[PDB]
Amino acid sequence: TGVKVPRNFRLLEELEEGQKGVGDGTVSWGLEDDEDMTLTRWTGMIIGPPRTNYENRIYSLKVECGPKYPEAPPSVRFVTKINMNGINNSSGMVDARSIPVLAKWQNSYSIKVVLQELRRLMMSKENMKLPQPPEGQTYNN
Amino acid sequence: TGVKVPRNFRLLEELEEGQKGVGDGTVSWGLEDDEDMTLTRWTGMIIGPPRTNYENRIYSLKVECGPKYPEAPPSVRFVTKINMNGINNSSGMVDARSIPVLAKWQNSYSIKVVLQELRRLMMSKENMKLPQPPEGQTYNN
Amino acid sequence: STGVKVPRNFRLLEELEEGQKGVGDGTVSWGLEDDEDMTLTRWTGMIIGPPRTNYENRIYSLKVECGPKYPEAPPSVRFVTKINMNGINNSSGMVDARSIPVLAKWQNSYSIKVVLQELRRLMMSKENMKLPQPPEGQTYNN
Amino acid sequence: GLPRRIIKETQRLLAEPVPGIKAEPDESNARYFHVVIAGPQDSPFEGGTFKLELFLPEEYPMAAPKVRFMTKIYHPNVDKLGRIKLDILADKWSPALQIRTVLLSIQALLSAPNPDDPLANDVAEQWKTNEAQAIETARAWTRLYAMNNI
Amino acid sequence: LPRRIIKETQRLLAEPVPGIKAEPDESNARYFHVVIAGPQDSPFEGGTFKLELFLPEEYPMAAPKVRFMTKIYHPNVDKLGRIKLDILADKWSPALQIRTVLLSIQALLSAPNPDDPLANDVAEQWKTNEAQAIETARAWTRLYAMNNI
Amino acid sequence: MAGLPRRIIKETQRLLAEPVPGIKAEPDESNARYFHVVIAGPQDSPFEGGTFKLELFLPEEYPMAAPKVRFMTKIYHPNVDKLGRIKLDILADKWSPALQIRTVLLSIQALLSAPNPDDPLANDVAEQWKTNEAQAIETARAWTRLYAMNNI
Amino acid sequence: MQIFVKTLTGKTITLEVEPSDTIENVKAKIQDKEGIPPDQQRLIFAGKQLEDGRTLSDYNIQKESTLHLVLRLRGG
Amino acid sequence: MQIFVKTLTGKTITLEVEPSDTIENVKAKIQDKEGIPPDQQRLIFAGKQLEDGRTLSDYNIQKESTLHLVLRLR
Amino acid sequence: MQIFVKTLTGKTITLEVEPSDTIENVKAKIQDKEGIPPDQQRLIFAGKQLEDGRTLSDYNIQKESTLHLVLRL
Repeated sequence: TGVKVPRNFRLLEELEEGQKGVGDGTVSWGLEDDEDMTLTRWTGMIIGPPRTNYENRIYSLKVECGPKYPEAPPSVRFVTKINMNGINNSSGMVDARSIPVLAKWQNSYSIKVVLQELRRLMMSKENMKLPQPPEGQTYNN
Repeated sequence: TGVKVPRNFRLLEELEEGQKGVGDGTVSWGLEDDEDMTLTRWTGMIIGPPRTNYENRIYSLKVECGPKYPEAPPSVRFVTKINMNGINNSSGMVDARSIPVLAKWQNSYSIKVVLQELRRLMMSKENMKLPQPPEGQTYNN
Repeated sequence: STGVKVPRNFRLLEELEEGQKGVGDGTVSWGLEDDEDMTLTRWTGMIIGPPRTNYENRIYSLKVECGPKYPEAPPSVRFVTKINMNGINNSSGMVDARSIPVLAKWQNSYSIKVVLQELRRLMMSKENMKLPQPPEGQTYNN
Repeated sequence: GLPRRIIKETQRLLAEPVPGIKAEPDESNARYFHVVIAGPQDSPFEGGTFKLELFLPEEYPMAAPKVRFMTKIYHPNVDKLGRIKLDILADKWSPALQIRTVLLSIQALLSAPNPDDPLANDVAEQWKTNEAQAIETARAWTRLYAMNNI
Repeated sequence: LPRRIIKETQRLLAEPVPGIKAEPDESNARYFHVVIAGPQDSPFEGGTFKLELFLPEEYPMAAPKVRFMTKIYHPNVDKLGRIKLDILADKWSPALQIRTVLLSIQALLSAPNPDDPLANDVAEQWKTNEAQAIETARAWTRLYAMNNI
Repeated sequence: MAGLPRRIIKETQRLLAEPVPGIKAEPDESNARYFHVVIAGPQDSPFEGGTFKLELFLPEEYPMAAPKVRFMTKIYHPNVDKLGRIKLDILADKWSPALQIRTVLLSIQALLSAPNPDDPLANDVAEQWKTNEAQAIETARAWTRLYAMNNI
Repeated sequence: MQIFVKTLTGKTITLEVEPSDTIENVKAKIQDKEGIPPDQQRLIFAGKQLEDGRTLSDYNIQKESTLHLVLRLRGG
Repeated sequence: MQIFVKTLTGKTITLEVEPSDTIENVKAKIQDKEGIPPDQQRLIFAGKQLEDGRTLSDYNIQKESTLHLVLRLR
Repeated sequence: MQIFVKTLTGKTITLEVEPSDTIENVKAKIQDKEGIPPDQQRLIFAGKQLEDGRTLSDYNIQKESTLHLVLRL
């Protein structure tokens, strides 16, 4: 049923696609270090969806792609504080079970679809009416 | 009933009075770095109380004031070795529960009173007649 | 009590000086990793494959760690160039002390020279001499 | 309870902020304000964003507000620990002065440094001795600490 | 697995290229781990450089994709190990095989030429002051291309 | 009786009861042949202000064999190498059993005040002591400040 | 005549002055010796704050009296 | 006449000497060729340590014999 | 006569030419204005790729026509 593309070349595909901004503009992603040959540390950003308590609040995240990417899902962590089901409020780490694309990970997926999934779950109705902290607050560490 | 003084302005008060020799002279305290705008790492010093095995021995300590100072108590650590209840003898760190001003911390307290009570606790009858190591000995770390 | 004990650092400088001056066959060799590390903890070891084995004439590189309790406590040993051998983990390269007699029955007369010579003698064991060995030039991570 | 002066000044400062200056109360202490001052144009601090703290002491407005930088800055009137030498924050404070005017005075101090009074003596002497090198050092510090720290 | 890929992999193992190590991944047959020794009489002498090679699904119609994993100071390699050479891009031909791609990268190490620059920053200094560029490449060689194993 | 040779006991006792000025030294409670030594950098020397850790071990053939001494504080000095080994004549071929521990310590302390680059240990340190002595003393002061500030 | 002013620090400075001299003159002449700016100075003597316009003889300041110098508490 | 000086480093140097020459003279002539100061040299020949005061003929050191050079460490 | 060539980045540059001029000449005439070496330029006009050897009149390129510049990678 075809063969798999190894981690680093897939990450170079995702890196080049993060820099030429084709698509929504609701999501954006790139390398954290820019010179990190491991290609492990990525920074992601989601623009708040209209019609929500998240609306036009810009959230920045830290995505870590492990040695088994994209066969295994990446760890995702919010750095801008946020109240969201699945999102821990002391850490910002994401519960994989809370996100279908992370609970049901498939190697056809990319970092773009993970961020776009988080924005779609921001338009989910269990989250759109949550009480959010004042803008500008972030957890430390 | 009262107003709270935020961390940094309170630490600058404590810094100014540590440099203008107000009071006994039994204790002294100041910044470690002098250029650390975080104002986190402090150096403290206690002169041994008369009539004890600590007498006229100079003890130097490291006091760290966290992000919640002075609403939360500071961490205290001996660097010059000492035999005293509450002071671990391999590390030099202070057990907060053994020291009242740290076990019952109140935001009116300062690092000055922490040092002054540690000196008061040296005249306690459980500490005053303990066997002390030779002068000049200190822990590492 | 039955003898005098040599403290850690003087014994480790003893072992270093003999590690640099032609002791014995040369099937084993050892030295400091940093060469300027005054702690004397981190050492590099090397074993020449024993004759009549699948390991034969393959040069193996190891990392030996002498802790604060050396030589009263045994040193940690770890292969860095991959090898198939009983006691040697195959993802890490760390050595099982229990599988190695001189580490399972440690005595303060032993040195890192004797640990390396024991690993090489154990390469000639009949449970070890005919294992499939990985391609030469391959190494574990870290 | 809070003095009606502090409430009305806080309200007028949030509804009509000072251009180039953000200032907002702390949600757990209403006497405590987080301030951000943009480096004024045509001065070595341009491009940088400088964090400051402001606290209204218990005796305000009889006592002057307490202000200090939290961003390291190269300036004759700011020392190693962020303390500011400014007359209105000390002996020439008057109760009719307002928080916004203190903020304006700090913003103006950023574009018009004066080494006549030296709180940080080394920086003031460098400024008087070699103003070109002092200004380029302050530009370097701006690029170091006042960028990528927002 | 394409019938060309098996027959090419086997001849790369039966007759390896001098100065170049290359082997398939035991979990991916289109994925090869490569080691290239720094050519003699060049600023990279003494160094051993890791590379990755992947044969995409459309190979040999699409070129093999390869990149450095040891950071290296060279006008045709960027910060993340990508290689600029025509044979891996617009001038790839299906008649070319892996052996010649590896040989061409080895040859690129001995004849760096900055007129077409990937990382223009190192290349414009290779033009401005080639001597200091050569010794910077030697320093990077000693830093990243030794202590490899 | 006596735990080990009585010379070791009497020298240990005289070293603790009447210590050498500028040198602290005391046995390890788990090895009576093993001594922890601290030498303060003498004044009129680049090492002033610093406190330097040393180890001393009395080998099994002491006093017929010389005591073994080595630095544990890193130090910039023509007679000390990377690992703290000391080149000192009395600790090698010029040892005599009539010598005492106190005088070995005194000679090391004096070695700190009068470095002389005729000995070839730490060859680079000795030939820069001969090359730019001003920079050598400022390097030794820098190293004193680096490694001897927070050691004890 | 010479008089001295004692600061809050505990230092004493002695300058030769004349009854002709104004208190503005005494302020400027302590500045001449110790550099303290004249506007930052306040002089006090015998329960009275001295103003700049008058002279020593108006305040009945005779030989070798002591004035006290209060500095305006300028933070830095 | 010529004699040889062999050090334990493994090198041999040849000196043209006369039987009249003192061992002090031979030490200075090896210093001129090997830079080794004479006070660091000790010369050995036929089971005997040569002293500075005597001559080659005192030791019966004849043509193309070999002396051994031991270096003193201090 | 003047003609324009647009690169696909979106810029337009104007050159004074003669119909006598060869396309190699207009390529040099672009290089003098944009520093792009002629070897990296490809000029296209009216569904046809221009050769270096022929002239503007060969392709019937008249007053103020517009050609397109494709850059070789």
